[PDB]
Amino acid sequence: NRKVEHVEIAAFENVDGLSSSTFLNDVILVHQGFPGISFSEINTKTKFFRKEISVPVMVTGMTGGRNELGRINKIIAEVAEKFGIPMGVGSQRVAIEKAEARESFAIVRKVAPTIPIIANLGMPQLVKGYGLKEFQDAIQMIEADAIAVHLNPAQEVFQPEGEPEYQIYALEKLRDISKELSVPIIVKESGNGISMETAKLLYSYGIKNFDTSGQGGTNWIAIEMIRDIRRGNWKAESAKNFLDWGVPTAASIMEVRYSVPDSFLVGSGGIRSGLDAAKAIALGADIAGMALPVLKSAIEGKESLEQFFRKIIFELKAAMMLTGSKDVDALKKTSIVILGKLKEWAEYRGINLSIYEKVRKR
Amino acid sequence: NRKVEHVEIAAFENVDGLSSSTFLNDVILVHQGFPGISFSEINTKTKFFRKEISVPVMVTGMTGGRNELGRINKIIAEVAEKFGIPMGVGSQRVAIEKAEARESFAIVRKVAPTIPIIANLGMPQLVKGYGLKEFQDAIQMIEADAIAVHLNPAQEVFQPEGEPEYQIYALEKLRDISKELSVPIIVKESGNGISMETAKLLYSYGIKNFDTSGQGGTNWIAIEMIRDIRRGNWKAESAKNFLDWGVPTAASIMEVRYSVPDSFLVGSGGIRSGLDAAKAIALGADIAGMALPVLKSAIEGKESLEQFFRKIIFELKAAMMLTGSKDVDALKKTSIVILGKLKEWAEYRGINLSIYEKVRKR
Amino acid sequence: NRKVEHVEIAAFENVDGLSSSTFLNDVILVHQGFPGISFSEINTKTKFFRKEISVPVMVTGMTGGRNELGRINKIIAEVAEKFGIPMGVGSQRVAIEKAEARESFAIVRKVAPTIPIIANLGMPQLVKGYGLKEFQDAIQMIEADAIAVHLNPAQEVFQPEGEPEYQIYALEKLRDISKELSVPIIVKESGNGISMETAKLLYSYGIKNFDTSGQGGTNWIAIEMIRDIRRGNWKAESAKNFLDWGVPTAASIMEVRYSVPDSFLVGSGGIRSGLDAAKAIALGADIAGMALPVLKSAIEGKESLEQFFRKIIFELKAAMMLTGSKDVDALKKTSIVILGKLKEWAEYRGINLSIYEKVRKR
Amino acid sequence: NRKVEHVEIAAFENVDGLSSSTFLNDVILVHQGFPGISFSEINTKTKFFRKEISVPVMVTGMTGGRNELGRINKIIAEVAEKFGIPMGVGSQRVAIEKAEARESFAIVRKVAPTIPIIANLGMPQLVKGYGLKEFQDAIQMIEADAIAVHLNPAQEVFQPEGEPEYQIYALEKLRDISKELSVPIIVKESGNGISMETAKLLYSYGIKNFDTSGQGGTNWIAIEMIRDIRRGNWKAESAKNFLDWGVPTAASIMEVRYSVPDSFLVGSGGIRSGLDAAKAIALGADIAGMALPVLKSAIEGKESLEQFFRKIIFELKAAMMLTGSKDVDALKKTSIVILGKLKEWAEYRGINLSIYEKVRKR
Ligand SMILES: C=C(CCOP(=O)(O)OP(=O)(O)O)[C@@H](CO)[C@@]12Nc3cc(C)c(C)cc3N(C[C@H](O)[C@H](O)[C@H](O)COP(=O)(O)O)C1=NC(=O)NC2=O
Ligand SMILES: C=C(CCOP(=O)(O)OP(=O)(O)O)[C@@H](CO)[C@@]12Nc3cc(C)c(C)cc3N(C[C@H](O)[C@H](O)[C@H](O)COP(=O)(O)O)C1=NC(=O)NC2=O
Ligand SMILES: C=C(CCOP(=O)(O)OP(=O)(O)O)[C@@H](CO)[C@@]12Nc3cc(C)c(C)cc3N(C[C@H](O)[C@H](O)[C@H](O)COP(=O)(O)O)C1=NC(=O)NC2=O
Ligand SMILES: C=C(CCOP(=O)(O)OP(=O)(O)O)[C@@H](CO)[C@@]12Nc3cc(C)c(C)cc3N(C[C@H](O)[C@H](O)[C@H](O)COP(=O)(O)O)C1=NC(=O)NC2=O
Ligand SMILES: [Mg+2]
Ligand SMILES: [Mg+2]
Ligand SMILES: [Mg+2]
Ligand SMILES: [Mg+2]
Repeated sequence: NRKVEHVEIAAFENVDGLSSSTFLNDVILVHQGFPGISFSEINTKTKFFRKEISVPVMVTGMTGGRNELGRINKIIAEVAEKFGIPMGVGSQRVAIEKAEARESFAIVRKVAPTIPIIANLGMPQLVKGYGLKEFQDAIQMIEADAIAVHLNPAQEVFQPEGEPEYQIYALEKLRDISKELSVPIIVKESGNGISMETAKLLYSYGIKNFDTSGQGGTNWIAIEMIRDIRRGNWKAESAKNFLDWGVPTAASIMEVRYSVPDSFLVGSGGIRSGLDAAKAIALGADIAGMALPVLKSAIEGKESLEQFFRKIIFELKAAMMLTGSKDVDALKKTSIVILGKLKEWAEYRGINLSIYEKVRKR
Repeated sequence: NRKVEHVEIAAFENVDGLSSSTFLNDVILVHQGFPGISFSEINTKTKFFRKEISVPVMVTGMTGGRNELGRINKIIAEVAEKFGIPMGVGSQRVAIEKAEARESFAIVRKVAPTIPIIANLGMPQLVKGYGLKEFQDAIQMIEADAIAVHLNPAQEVFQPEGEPEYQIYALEKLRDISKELSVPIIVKESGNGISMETAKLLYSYGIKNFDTSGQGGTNWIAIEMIRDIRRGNWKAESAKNFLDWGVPTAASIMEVRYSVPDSFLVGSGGIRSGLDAAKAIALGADIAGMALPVLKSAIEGKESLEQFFRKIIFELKAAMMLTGSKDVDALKKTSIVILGKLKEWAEYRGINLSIYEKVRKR
Repeated sequence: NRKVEHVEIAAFENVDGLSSSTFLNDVILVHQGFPGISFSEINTKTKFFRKEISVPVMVTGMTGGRNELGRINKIIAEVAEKFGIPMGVGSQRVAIEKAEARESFAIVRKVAPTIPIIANLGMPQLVKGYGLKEFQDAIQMIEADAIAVHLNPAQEVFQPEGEPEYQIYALEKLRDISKELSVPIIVKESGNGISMETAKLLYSYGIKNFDTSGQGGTNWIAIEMIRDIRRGNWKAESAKNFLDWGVPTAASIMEVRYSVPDSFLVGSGGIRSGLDAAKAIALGADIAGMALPVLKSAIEGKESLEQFFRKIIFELKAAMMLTGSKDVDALKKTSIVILGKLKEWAEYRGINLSIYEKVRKR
Repeated sequence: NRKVEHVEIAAFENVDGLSSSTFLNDVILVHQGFPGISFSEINTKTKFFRKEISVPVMVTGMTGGRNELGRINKIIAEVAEKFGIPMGVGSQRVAIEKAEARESFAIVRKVAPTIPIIANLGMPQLVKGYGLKEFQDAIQMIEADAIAVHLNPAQEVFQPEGEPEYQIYALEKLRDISKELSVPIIVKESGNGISMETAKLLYSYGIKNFDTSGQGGTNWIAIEMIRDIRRGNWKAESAKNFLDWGVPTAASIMEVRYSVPDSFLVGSGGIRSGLDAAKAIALGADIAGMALPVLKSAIEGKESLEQFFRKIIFELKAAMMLTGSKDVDALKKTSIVILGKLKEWAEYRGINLSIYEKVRKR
């Protein structure tokens, strides 16, 4: 089973940042030796649609569809609830198809009654016949506060089974569906990043909420490579040539914030510390997303995951403290330096740095 | 025999990218998380002079002149025919001189009756007396659809036997010949690349078709170095100092497309994957060329070469799919980023990046 | 005891430049093959407030607070006096609180009657009740010629005990204090550097004297990381994520000189040779500071520390000789080159290099 | 004896390029696949003051002063005469002071009656009482066609014995002397390079002929470091800190040619192949100088040195052939690329690349 195999390869093989980069090493937060605040007044609260959350971080969707997967969703959800952190579940297709797969998603809401919970379906489902009703069912199954629709064409190109399909018709349908839905749609990538062209196209169809999921964290091309190697599939060697395919997370954050200045933006793909999260937010994200390190702690257990979030939160407040940022808003506006390849990326892409400074700050 | 030794050194020694670079690591194709197409509608067909080809890739000229060499030409040709891929043969000098060497070229047309076949003579033959008749004989011997005239002065400088000769008279003669020939001439390098000054000089004599053959692939200075080492020739240590001599393929593509915007352009030299080929094309080439990796697979056998092309084609379509490029024309216009040394090369050479963008996409 | 532990970790663990950089490798002094002077006329004297000092180098504050610490202060003070070099003592808070800790500071003046001596208290003390009287007591204890107020929020974030406090009220108080004090105030960092924003805020409260204490020297985040590891404190792994936090010394010198052109500036944090000292001054510092390498020599003994200063002074004169700088003033105006990351830092931070050149030369 | 030790350290210890760089890796000669010439027509002749020389390369001054040194001067001189190559002798101070040292210089003219021979005294001699008469004696001793006056302040700073003296009076005297001398003066560095400031100051005193001697070849600071280590002298560690002190040869060539456009320029310091020599000349030098590798071959024997010059000349013609440069003039004008640190050096130093292109081409 593909869902089990995915979790096992992500958690126990070497695919985190494999031959790829976030370009976050190119972003420096300027240290403020006179912060102007004290540690105890640092306020980490922010908005997440109609709800308030305790920390500008979310867990992005990963799993569900059978009981061992549901027990990972349970650990993640009950810890996220405790910490006031939003949580996306993984793809719900399996539970649209099979009633026994429902509980492994529903459990999330039982144990996390108050945080934002975000449903999940894949864009390809929209050209294979999914419509309003499947979306409402994904949403109602966990009383979702939003639904994420994922883009994973890279993964689909290199996986043994099948071929990606991304006709514009899917966007027409998406646009129709968003007018009848009572919760917002977020469009997220899954390891390879969102460019300006893709963010503007999505915007022209009514999409305002993005999750970057850039290269440099979980490498889904590497994951499929490993599944190909395991079955002696021919594609393995081709996947290896594409290991560094994608938009780096930090470049993707800049590209979505610049091309759609009023977007609500999750910066994710390789966020591994509260310092990475602070960088993502100062660059222009509204919140930082994480998947893989949450998975690996959850598999270790509830208390491991509690420790993990304590660490992320401390690191984030440390960066806020050391930049003079009393709250999330001030963090979005703090002083940064951009160097090296990220800077060359932006310049070639016509990202005028002065208008960038202005846009990331309002 | 030099032809045999050449093939043996290229195939079995360490001379592929030896101390050299294509600069293709400096070209990035911008990933499109919503491609807007489906994998099965990707069309790879393109024009090659008066014929249509199935994939925008060619095999560039390598060998011929005796029976063991002819059997390599046979394998390559019958596989290229099967895949709808054009094929250049190696230098036909030896078959102009000796009737017995003819069959080792002619076999290409016997087993490949439909694809473009490209004949081959060296530029120095033009100052050693070759004229119209030798060109017509090269062409007729394989019913060629075109003839390539090669520039290899770097190789000639370091080889033990003789000295390069490139007087302008050769171009006058080339110019005369091209008005009496019923097929087009392509001018190609052989490892060291074509600059703007050389492309403009060639153009001023009526040459419109170029094949970059840049540094970063097969290193012909290294091949000669090794021939020198083998014979204890003094020049070996001098060849070693020139290992990184030449214009990197990526820079050569930019230089030719910029200095001659209506050229028909083969991007070649170090093309090892369908992703290299995609980059070569997006940069400004009309098609990608390959020699060495085709040689090494052909030596292994028919089925090894068939598998090799399946892999190149898949990698190419993967890059087209992940950039939203439904056909070769879309690929020539797709978004890219250029960074690092390639970017510094272009700036010092006066290649205004904005006018470059415009020129590479019409 | 924290003071003892600090000295032992700084002196005997690996924390000097740990994962951090001064960016001084990006500063090059232009060699002058015809210096225009002779070695023996080189004059290293310069002003330090109302006194004249023999060398434009100071020892910045480190220790004090018990007898073994006082014996280190004594060695450093008596050598500094012999060389005509100013000396800052470490934080005097402990001697405000406990009369027995006083002698370990006062010994500095007994043994060094003429050189400038610089008192020390931490900025957080100002929001914890310290004011005029404690400042006058720190000064009188050693008949100080100045008092340094230190910023160490990074160190405080990562240390096991407590939390940093840097409300603006501290600056209000500092500003009132400075009007009743009879010696100047210097504000220094302690390993993480001073930015333009912090220098400007400090300036707007009447502070004119700065000591950069940039990253790339003693890494106080690493020191607290090590104290955390030793106690099995959870923060250790978070400290490790921040090892390269802060403004590099060279960038901090540029930022302070640019944002406050008339400041009196100590360039410190990783000054390890007379060449680093020459670099700091040519970049815009008025004098170079050192802490750690003086400590390590002092622990070895009086004669070890004498040899250390002889080496620093020789290296500084060598750099003056090789740039044609007859005095400290000529050195501040000598030709330099700025390359690589320091150059990209300055550009992103809006430090126009031409106005920089003008400002650092006046 | 210092002369013997210097030769032994340079020839047999690791001091060539030690921790230093020429920046010539940053200069690329553009390859021309159609050279437009043939190898046998390449002409390497050029002027050297009033004489003609066969190759635009010289041996810069090294040794003399006793019989074993004289025998090295004899091998180098007789080979240079055979090849049509100018030769500078090392410092003649010892032969001004002691009549027995004379023959070890004079032998150069006996064995090389036609090529330019360049006499040698140090700049500090001019403030130590040398004047016209000592200059005429240096010149007459070998019937010199020119005299080189060397700048070696870096070497003097770090050597155990003494101190450097470069008062302006030396230039006043030099300026007087050049008006009574019947041959030209060349001012050369010796490992640390010539800047714009130094070139302009020299020029204002009537100096028109320069030899860059930049960092990246023989490292005179390292040589003195090694002499210090051997005697347990304290300066050793200080010398180690200055190993990368100086203007890289490539940068010095650009600085002298830009700041003094009509100068006659020897580009030297780390020239190790005829490709380095071609780079030096294309950058703006009129000729390339070499010292160290000539010494090492001469110590091996007459036939070793003859083979060395054959290698250098072949490499130089190869680079001329591969750039379409039929003569030394065309080479000075051929297409280049400048990248990386050399490019950043030039930009910070105000060397406008477009006016540079113009100036190096006349
Ligand atoms: C398996 C998935 C469903 C689609 O595949 P399919 O089998 O076709 O599905 P159907 O047929 O059932 O429709 C993935 C999609 O890649 C997915 N599951 C899932 C598994 C694991 C185990 C980890 C680790 C990450 C994902 N991520 C990306 C994750 O949310 C992050 O954006 C990236 O990992 C980057 O963040 P870091 O670097 O890790 O911090 C998921 N993203 C999705 O939106 N939905 C998911 O379910
Ligand atoms: C022998 C040749 C020319 C004549 O030499 P000579 O003995 O004086 O001949 P005469 O005229 O005197 O009879 C070579 C090129 O030197 C040549 N054969 C030849 C063999 C091998 C075995 C490989 C490997 C590649 C060449 N290539 C370059 C190839 O087409 C590609 O451009 C480059 O290899 C770059 O692409 P990659 O990086 O590899 O993907 C050929 N190019 C040609 O134009 N002509 C040829 O016949
Ligand atoms: C560690 C300290 C104690 C802080 O106070 P606390 O523990 O809260 O105690 P209370 O306030 O409660 O009393 C610091 C204060 O930051 C400090 N002591 C002190 C000890 C050691 C042993 C070395 C090595 C460096 C400091 N430095 C930085 C030094 O002056 C240099 O700026 C930097 O080291 C950078 O320069 P290099 O790279 O090394 O050349 C000092 N700086 C201060 O201004 N005062 C000090 O006392
Ligand atoms: C010892 C010297 C004289 C001054 O010393 P001193 O004891 O004060 O003398 P007095 O007091 O008696 O006057 C040197 C100067 O370093 C010198 N001898 C000398 C020896 C050898 C053994 C090598 C190797 C190089 C020199 N070169 C540098 C050479 O010409 C090149 O510029 C550099 O080597 C750079 O080019 P590459 O990288 O090698 O290709 C010479 N330069 C001079 O102008 N004159 C010399 O005599
Ligand atoms: Mg799928
Ligand atoms: Mg040939
Ligand atoms: Mg404290
Ligand atoms: Mg001398």
